Amino acid sequence: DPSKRLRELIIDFREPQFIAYLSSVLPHDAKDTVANILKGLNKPQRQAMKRVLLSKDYTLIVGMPGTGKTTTICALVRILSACGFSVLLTSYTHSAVDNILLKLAKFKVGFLRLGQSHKVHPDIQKFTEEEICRSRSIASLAHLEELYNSHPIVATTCMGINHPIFSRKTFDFCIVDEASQISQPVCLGPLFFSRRFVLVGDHQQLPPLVVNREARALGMSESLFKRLERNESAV
Amino acid sequence: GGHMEPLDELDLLLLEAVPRVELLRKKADALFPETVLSRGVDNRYLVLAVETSQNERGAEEKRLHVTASQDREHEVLCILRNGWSSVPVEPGDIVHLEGDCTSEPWIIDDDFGYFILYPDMMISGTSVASSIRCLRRAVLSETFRGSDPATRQMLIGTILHEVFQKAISESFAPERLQELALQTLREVRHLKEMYRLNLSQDEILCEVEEYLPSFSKWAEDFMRKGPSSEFPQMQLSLPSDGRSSPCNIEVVKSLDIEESIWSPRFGLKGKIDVTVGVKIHRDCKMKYKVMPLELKTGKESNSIEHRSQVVLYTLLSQERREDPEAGWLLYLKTGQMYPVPANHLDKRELLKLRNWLAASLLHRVSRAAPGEEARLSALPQIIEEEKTCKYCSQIGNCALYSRAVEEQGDDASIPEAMLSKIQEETRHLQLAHLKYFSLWCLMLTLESQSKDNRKTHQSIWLTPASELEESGNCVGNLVRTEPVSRVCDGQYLHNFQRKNGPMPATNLMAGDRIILSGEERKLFALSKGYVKKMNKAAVTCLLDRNLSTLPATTVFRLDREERHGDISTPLGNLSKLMESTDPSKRLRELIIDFREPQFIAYLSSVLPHDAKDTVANILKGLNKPQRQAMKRVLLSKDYTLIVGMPGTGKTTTICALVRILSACGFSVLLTSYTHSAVDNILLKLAKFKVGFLRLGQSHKVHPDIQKFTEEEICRSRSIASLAHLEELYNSHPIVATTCMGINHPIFSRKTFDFCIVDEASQISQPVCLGPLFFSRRFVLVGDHQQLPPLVVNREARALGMSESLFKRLERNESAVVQLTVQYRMNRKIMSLSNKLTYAGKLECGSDRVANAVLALPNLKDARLSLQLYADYSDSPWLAGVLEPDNPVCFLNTDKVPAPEQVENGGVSNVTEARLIVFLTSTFIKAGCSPSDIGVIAPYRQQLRIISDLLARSSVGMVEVNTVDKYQGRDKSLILVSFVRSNEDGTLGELLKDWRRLNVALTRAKHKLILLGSVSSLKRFPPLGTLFDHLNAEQLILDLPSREHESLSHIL
DNA sequence: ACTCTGCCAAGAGGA
Ligand SMILES: Nc1ncnc2c1ncn2[C@@H]1O[C@H](COP(=O)(O)OP(=O)(O)O)[C@@H](O)[C@H]1O
Ligand SMILES: Nc1ncnc2c1ncn2[C@@H]1O[C@H](COP(=O)(O)OP(=O)(O)O)[C@@H](O)[C@H]1O
Ligand code: SF4
Ligand SMILES: [Ca+2]
Ligand SMILES: [Ca+2]
Repeated sequence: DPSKRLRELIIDFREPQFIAYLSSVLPHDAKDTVANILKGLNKPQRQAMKRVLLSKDYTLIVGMPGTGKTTTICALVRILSACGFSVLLTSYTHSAVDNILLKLAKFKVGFLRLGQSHKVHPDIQKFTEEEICRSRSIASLAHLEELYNSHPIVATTCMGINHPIFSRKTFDFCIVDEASQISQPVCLGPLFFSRRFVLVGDHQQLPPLVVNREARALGMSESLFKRLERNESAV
Repeated sequence: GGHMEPLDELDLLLLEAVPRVELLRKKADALFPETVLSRGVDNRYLVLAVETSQNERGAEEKRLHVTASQDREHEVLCILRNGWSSVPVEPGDIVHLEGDCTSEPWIIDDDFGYFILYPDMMISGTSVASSIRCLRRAVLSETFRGSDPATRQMLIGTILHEVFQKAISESFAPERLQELALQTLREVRHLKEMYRLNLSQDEILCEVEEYLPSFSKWAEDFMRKGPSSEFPQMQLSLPSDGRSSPCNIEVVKSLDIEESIWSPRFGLKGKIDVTVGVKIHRDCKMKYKVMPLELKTGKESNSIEHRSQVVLYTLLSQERREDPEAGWLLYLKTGQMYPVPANHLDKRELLKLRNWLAASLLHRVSRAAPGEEARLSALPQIIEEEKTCKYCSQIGNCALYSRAVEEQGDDASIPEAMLSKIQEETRHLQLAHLKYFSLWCLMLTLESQSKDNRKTHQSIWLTPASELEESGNCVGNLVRTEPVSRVCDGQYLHNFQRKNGPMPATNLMAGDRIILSGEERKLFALSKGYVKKMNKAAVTCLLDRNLSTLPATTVFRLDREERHGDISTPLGNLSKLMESTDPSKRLRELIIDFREPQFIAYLSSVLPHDAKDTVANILKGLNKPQRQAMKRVLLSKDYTLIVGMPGTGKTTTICALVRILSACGFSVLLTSYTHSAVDNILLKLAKFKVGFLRLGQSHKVHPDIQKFTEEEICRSRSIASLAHLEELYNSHPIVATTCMGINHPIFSRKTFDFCIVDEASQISQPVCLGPLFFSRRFVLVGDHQQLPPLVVNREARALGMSESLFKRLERNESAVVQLTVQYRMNRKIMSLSNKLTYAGKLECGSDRVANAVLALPNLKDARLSLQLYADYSDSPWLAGVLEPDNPVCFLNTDKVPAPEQVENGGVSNVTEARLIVFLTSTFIKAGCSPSDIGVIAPYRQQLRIISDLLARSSVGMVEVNTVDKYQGRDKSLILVSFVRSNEDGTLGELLKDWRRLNVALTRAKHKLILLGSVSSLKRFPPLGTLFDHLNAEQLILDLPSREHESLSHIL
């Protein structure tokens, strides 16, 4: 069923659904915390949070240059976390994902970072599986599990989808930063592990790089963000 | 009976008397005890005779002789015709007639009347409905109740039922429905099932949402306000007119939600989803009927099963209101609503089918002749229909039961394709496995079917609350005026005052399972629940239903839910043990085939390096046997048996093991049978700042452990999302629950490195199995010299049912570690059980423990105060009793006439009672805190006597209890009234038990006083042996005659 | 021949 649903949304362009706003959209006890986050945001930013909360499928956030992509994703992650959702946070590059995490660290939001620690920002390294294992002498299956379950927010790159965690966990949401720069079948990867998803991108900026002329002629630089953009109601 | 050899035998063996009536009255009693036979609406008739014959027309008919008096005054001839002739009724059965006989050759046939076999067995309508396609499936469903597992479709269904039920009170406006869906999806009860099933929260919300427009279409058609011709036209022909002319159906309102009904008229029970007020419009005219509505999610089938359920609901309704004559089936998927008329033919066939189910559920034990060995009875035959069996969720148990228990003696008869299917299903099992499963099913059934687990609800629906108020278990003349507050739906707090002379004179403690009825017969079995507070003015209960629909005018009655002998958990455990998975195979091999548990030799690398120091610090605190127990566990590949002899610090030892395992990074499932045992370990672990999660209902849990429960954390932290619930379940490697709590969703998703079972030697063996399915290795803590699991049935006990799992595994000596250092008893008290029971193995943990004596600061003064009553100056017995340097003392009552009183199968001794009450006063006056004193007696009846006399002497606060209620506990001073004292020599079986005595002799820290008749008691092997040891050190002191000055003021 | 603690429960669909 998860693959069928993705084929229908991505291949057959089935219209993504959204409900009308109601008091009960967010768990009652989260409402105030979310309000305080929203107040900090500008109107388009708030409108992006709203669209995500109302979605049944996906949301496309167009981050035009200088609009504070990392601020906006950080804020969304805070809202989702306050709501008690689990979140899979991804991008193609290490430093993009790490940029969001630096902000989230400042807000004392917990997350686990997967990946080899030498590829990771120095101030994010202490949050990695690798460093926590070394630092805490993890040497038992139950302690390893404990680490994997310790944060609803799990952060990795798009290519990191072979981690054992993805054989065992699914997420309420996946967020993909830089979705308009990522090769469409690479962008698919995290999407198998979440119910709903959010792509952040800008098709007026650089597309995935495709070196072969014939492949480019066939459509290979159409990012997943771009493909989904005909569904205006998600944008 | 007798086997004849000459012709004289044949002549004299000819019988005929009337004593066959008693043979059946006893038989009826064995399964429906204390059933008062009567005439009228709730008639009860005992069957005396049954004969099949040919009718005036050449066809089969059954005739019965019945009576509605315990007296042999009436014999009524009842005749059962057509289909009714095949009712499997036997002489000795309790029956009820729908239509009590007014005429004297009473006929029940295809056209008129119902015959109800065992009216007091209330069978759920859904079981009856499911028995249509297969009787055997229905019986298997009723017995192995957790073999139809929770599905995704079933969760959807549950949620949608709740949304519809919230909506029909409020509104079906789309925005309100969406609201209700959003809120319902976050309820923990639903989140738990999503977790169980590993589903995504929003996926389930989406599925629920797809249905909402159908909810609105339905309400649009049936609940719109408008012209009566605008409601949907149907044909709905009821016995009430003369009809057969289409009419318009309007649903006015819901009158009720989730209405549960017990029917002692039909032997039925059920839950009506929604009770509706309906207007039936026809030719400008209107009729209003109150009708049952059944909600169904999934396929719109209008099936025989579905329709039959509704028909049964219209029967159930007659117990509350007038016959609705029909009900409604609503398929929520499409909003389609189908009328279900309840014809005589349908009710007839359905109640015939209910009789067969009642019969098959009741006749579980076969007996070759009366007094030969018990066997399990065959289930109803495996059926011919391939299609039915293929889709059947009970196939595992069906094949299992076929192969283990009923396996053909001469004739198979089973369909060949089904026959080889049995083979496929059961081929993984060995002979010993089949035998074990079969033996434990029989013993469990015997124990389940025992007379104490058999009492009926008759007393509630027949005798007024007036009669049982002078008994200890019922209260009547109750009322409510206050608003009904709610904790979470399924819990509703109700306040009940007396509005009359305040009647709390009843035996009913808080946390007691109770059944609320109205005193009006038409308001029987309104709600189950427990009692929270028990004031002298009022009584407050948490009940599953909101009873504000009822007028303030109604008068209520409280009645206790008695032990019906539920065995579904242990049966479930046995079934699970027979499954073809590696974890089950490994348990069969260890438990059934006694495969030797393995252990490695110790090495540096046994524990993770970084844990070694932390573990060392824990070990240093322990004594040598304790350390040795930790070591055995760490070296095991299978299990470990820790023998916790009395006073050896069971809870200290388990706490320490849990710390070691936790430091090592293992996950641990911590269990016992009782709440307070598990809670006792947790109190220690809390002090060591070790984290754990506690499962279970928070009101059953120790006050200082409540904050650690799932329930409190959910409330306290507003958990309202699947991910937050998961987070709570994963937050601690240590999970703590009772043995019966194995149905928690966590066990569908998690496994543990280790399971620890406290009190394993007190737990029924198939109950002890339950947690063991969820861990790789296990640890049982117990002592087979202490009390075994209680088994009330003699035959089951004879078959081996009190062998605990701890005991069974003990032949594997290499797994056994004995805790022998004890911190309870002084050298003299310990010495006693060391001689009687523990073969010298117990040691005092210190000089302080060894040399401790009863602290009596005010002895001189208390001693002097006695002189007012009699001359105790130079009294052999009294000085001996009071002397702290005399820790063990036996008071022989032979010279004081101190006989027993026997009433109702229990035993008392007034004289013994007066003696301990005196002794207890003297000790309190001497400076012993009342909380440091425990009174034990073997017989439950004696305790009542002791309790009363202590109340009378202003000294009620000393604990008075049986041996069983002192398990694992101690007191400074223990006084034992060994009640038995008689001339004629009637011995119980109770005092024959070595373990019972052992537990009595080991509850005392400092002083132990024993009282009874040496000449009566010495006839019991444990006491005889006790007397040999007490004598060898002159510890038996003879009381004088009751006339003597030192006793006369007491006696 | 007398000793008693645990489970929420009838149905949530499947055809
Ligand atoms: N809602 C907002 N209100 C005020 N300032 C904002 C908002 N969103 C973004 N900004 C500003 O715009 C910049 C966004 O860039 P970004 O890459 O998100 O963060 P930074 O560059 O601070 O790491 C920030 O420096 C911040 O000052
Ligand atoms: N290894 C040990 N060293 C010293 N004292 C012990 C040891 N094990 C048990 N004890 C003592 O014996 C008693 C054991 O009883 P237990 O039920 O385990 O704990 P408590 O009664 O303190 O709750 C404790 O009071 C404790 O003082
Ligand atoms: S398998 Fe066939 S026979 Fe066995 S119970 Fe299920 S339906 Fe009845
Ligand atoms: Ca229903
Ligand atoms: Ca149902």
